[PDB]
Amino acid sequence: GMNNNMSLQDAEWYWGDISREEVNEKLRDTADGTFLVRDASTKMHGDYTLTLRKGGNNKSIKIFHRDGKYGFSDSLTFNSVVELINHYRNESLAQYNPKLDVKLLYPVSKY
Repeated sequence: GMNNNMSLQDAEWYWGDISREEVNEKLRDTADGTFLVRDASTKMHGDYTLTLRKGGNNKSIKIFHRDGKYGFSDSLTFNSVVELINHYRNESLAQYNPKLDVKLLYPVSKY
């Protein structure tokens, strides 16, 4: 069973550029529970940062562009453009808690 696993383009929204068309429009059309990494400009707000709605409000776990850095906003500087997008925590019930959880079921596929 020779299975050659090229493990990127895994996340459903993944252009490199999804802003307003999902951040504002799927906030209104699917309500709450929707994973989407948002391409804002550098002097504006979160420049390709992780955004989702989770029981009403916005649970944004990465902050700003900063290379693309996995874990939390402290002293690391850099990591990836797949660990930040979807790896155990960034597209799962395991984002907050896998047994308790809230709302996270509608990732916006190529939009």
